[PDB]
Amino acid sequence: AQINASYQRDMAIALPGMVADTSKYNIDGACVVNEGDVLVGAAVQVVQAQAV
Amino acid sequence: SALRVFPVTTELSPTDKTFEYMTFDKVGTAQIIADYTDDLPLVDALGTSEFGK
Repeated sequence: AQINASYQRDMAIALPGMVADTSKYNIDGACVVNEGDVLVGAAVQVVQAQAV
Repeated sequence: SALRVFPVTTELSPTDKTFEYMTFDKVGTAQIIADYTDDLPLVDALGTSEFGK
């Protein structure tokens, strides 16, 4: 008759801006985007830190 | 007129020689945070006291 077939596909490894491992890590979540837009997988700069 | 125009209490026992009362306080703050945040401020407290005879 016919011969059946079976395939295989592997998923990707990562996506931009994704935490890789579960090692010691620290996110600062008290920051505001002062001007413009920020991409997910890119570095940032600190314009000014408020005093009070 | 001294007991008439000022309150009278009964806290102290006959044998006591002194007494003491205390006050308290606090400090703290808060901020606007995001989803994955490990940065959160803290609070504390203080206190004093005085005496009599």
